[PDB]
Amino acid sequence: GSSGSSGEQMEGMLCRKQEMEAFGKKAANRSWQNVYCVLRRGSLGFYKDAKAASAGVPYHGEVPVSLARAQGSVAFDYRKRKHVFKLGLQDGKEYLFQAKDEAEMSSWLRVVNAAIASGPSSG
Repeated sequence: GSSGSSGEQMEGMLCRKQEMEAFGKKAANRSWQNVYCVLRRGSLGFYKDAKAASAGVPYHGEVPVSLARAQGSVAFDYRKRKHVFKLGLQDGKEYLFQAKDEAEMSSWLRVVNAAIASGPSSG
């Protein structure tokens, strides 16, 4: 994106692996786990699955990470997984997600980007 962007929502099963919890800060979990990514209002939420997404049940109670000034790029390095993109927040939070294919992935980015630009609009 760049400017404008009405609102691009996206939610699906992704493998979120919290690597960095902050600038030059190594996360804790750092364990590959199936976390349902739920983008909305310009916020990326994490849930167990679509069953917890429709039930508004948070994976572990983690809130949605604001994509305000966040970066979203492909994971050009991961020599094992496919269709994976690295998401670097502004708070120094870096997460690793694995799409189902080049589509889901590319799309995400297109979405995550449509969210970043737009921003976490509130009222």
